[PDB]
Amino acid sequence: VTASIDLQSVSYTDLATQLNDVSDFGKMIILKDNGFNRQVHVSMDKRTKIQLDNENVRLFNGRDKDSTSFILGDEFAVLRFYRNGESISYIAYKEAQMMNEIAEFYAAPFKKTRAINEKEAFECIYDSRGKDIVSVKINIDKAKKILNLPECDYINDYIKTPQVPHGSQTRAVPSEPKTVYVICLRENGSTIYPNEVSAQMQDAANSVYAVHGLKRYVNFHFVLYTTEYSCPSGDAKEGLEGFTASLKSNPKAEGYDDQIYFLIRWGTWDNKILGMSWFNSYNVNTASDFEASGMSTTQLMYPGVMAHELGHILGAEHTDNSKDLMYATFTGYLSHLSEKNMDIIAKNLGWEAADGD
Amino acid sequence: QVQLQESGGGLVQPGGSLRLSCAASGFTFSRYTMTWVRQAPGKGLEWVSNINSDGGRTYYADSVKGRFTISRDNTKNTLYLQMNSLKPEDTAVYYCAIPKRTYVPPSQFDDRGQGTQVTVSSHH
Ligand SMILES: [Zn+2]
Repeated sequence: VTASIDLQSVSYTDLATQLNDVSDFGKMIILKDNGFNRQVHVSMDKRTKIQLDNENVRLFNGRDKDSTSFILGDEFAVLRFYRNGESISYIAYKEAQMMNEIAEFYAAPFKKTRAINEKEAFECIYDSRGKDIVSVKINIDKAKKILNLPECDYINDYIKTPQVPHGSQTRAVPSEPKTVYVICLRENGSTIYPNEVSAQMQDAANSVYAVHGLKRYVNFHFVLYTTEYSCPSGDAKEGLEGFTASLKSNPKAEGYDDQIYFLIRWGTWDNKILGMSWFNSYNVNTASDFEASGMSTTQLMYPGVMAHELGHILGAEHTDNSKDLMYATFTGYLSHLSEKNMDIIAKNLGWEAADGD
Repeated sequence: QVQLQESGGGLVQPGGSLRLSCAASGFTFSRYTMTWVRQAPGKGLEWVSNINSDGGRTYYADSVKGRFTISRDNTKNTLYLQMNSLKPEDTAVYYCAIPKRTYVPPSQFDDRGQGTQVTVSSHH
């Protein structure tokens, strides 16, 4: 009777049929694999909206400790969850040829290696009964062990500016959350795939909502357009300074100088910097002049980079806790653990301790 | 193997209409972006139109926009090209094809049908 997804054959149409049937009451879906059966209570994520170039994208949550979640666009679907400590993504595109493109893309780093356990890290999933690829499974923890690439990091990934003077606006919980747009611009000459950008956006918004019950204060609305801007060199600081300047000469962006902006690319910057941000540059009461802007990679192997940079924009410092999203080297963790950072972030979104969690 | 078979070609006078059909088998048609291309004698292969898996998105060469309509029936595994307001320069063999990628205009294809001839005469 209960709906299920067979991970040995999961396709775009499987994911779309199951997730489109999720009502406001939620729905139990069993994830099945060889000797694996996880019952997941799936709900629509109504906190976040996403428009990419070509599609509206909807998000879905489980309520489990292994944070099962889904992404559903018109063109693609993602299932992500943790299993035995490691994050696993199932990525399924609707058009067979773009699925073929995506599979080739993700298979390419493993071409050199002939690892005996390759399928643990990367596997093409074939249509149920030459078969076609209908999804790919990626375990980035096992992939990192196999590929053994040099680590990218965040050292010196922000620009700090003289601290704002204090100037009595604080209020209780608003009757509705404030809508904050996160306007993402695909860097000129960059190829971004929708599963990769959407995952970063989901992780970014969710890193904020997990703090001080902030969905009462903010609902993020992501929008992705193309920009003619590209960073003039590999310098990240220079790149951001030029990006912020490019927002001021975009006649389309007039009227939205009080929103949050990211320049996104697939790759990284010089010294293997993953992103860049203006530090403590967004406050709900004062946001202006495109100051809440930053840059972020979108590659699947670096989850949470845009969350990390959004943390900086909202005032979060690096921490010494290697389990924190805000650690200065890349950890793959996705949650704020610093109480000081949590208080700073929430205060910039209008929360005060009197309001509770 | 992939099999594609075009039909519906013929000779018309300028201003005429034709409807091309392409019967597909050997692959899961309903999952694939599909393409019409055409080739005039001694000329390069010219992209005509794309349609995505479910028919919700269509794309056209500038020279055929407003005159040609691509469509598909995923239950009958058939691709269509409705050709109105035909002109002499539409004369060519027309092929339905699986493009290697979804980007437009495609120039690289995985398989093609054997083709159907479309001729539009001229008298000026
Ligand atoms: Zn940082």
